[PDB]
Amino acid sequence: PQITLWKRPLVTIKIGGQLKEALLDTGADDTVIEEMSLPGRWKPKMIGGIGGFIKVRQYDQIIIEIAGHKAIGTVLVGPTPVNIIGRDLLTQIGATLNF
Amino acid sequence: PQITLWKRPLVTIKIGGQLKEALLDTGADDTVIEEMSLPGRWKPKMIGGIGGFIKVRQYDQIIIEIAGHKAIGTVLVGPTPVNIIGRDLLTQIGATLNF
Ligand SMILES: CCCC[C@H](NC(=O)[C@H](C)NC(=O)[C@H](CCC(=O)O)NC(=O)[C@H](Cc1ccccc1)NC[C@H](CC(C)C)NC(=O)[C@@H](NC(=O)[C@@H](N)CCCNC(N)=[NH2+])C(C)C)C(N)=O
Repeated sequence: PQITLWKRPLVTIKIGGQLKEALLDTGADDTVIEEMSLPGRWKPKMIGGIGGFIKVRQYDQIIIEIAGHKAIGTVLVGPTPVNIIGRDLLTQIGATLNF
Repeated sequence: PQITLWKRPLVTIKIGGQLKEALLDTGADDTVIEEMSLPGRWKPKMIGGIGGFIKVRQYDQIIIEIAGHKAIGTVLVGPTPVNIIGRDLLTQIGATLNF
């Protein structure tokens, strides 16, 4: 589909057996999801943005369905203000920027 | 053009007559440029992102060329990690997300 940018590009995603609303972010290298009790192994990581860094838990090989599109990859979990789908998963669903 | 996301969606912009590199950020409401001298009056403003809030100088109706495309609108100038083009100007040049 095509998503205009008048409003924030939000879509429904499915992760860890839960449905959430996430922002498609071309300016994000990684995918960061709100605090979740995901099962399995993880490793500590620090991700940064506009006002600084936040501590997150890195889970590899996480299956996420983005707007009906399945993808598998690394998902960072932590105190993010919003669920962010980064380029790491956007590339997997074949998302492009067009103008 | 059509921009895939295997690499950061960076483009060349022209602001204040100076060329700079900026990231097309669909996850940014506003356009934030690194500290620079810009012709025009401004008012203090504060924006937030991952990590927190930062103080920026808000310049209104700023002429800016993004990858050969022209936009005229609000440009926030402050200590951002990288120059980012938000939805405010992305919509002006007709950018959409497609998958
Ligand atoms: C005058 C303005 C008034 C309006 C003002 N608006 C805002 O504050 C709104 C909500 N902010 C935003 O939309 C900001 C961008 C700034 C802006 O647009 O102003 N967006 C953002 O900050 C979005 C995430 C987000 C979206 C919505 C809400 C909260 C957060 N992230 C943008 C950001 C771009 C990056 C190049 C700087 N990406 C990231 O932060 C991602 N990080 C990464 O991709 C890292 N790997 C990058 C390298 C890290 N290293 C380093 N920094 N040294 C992260 C999501 C994993 C307000 N105060 O409400």
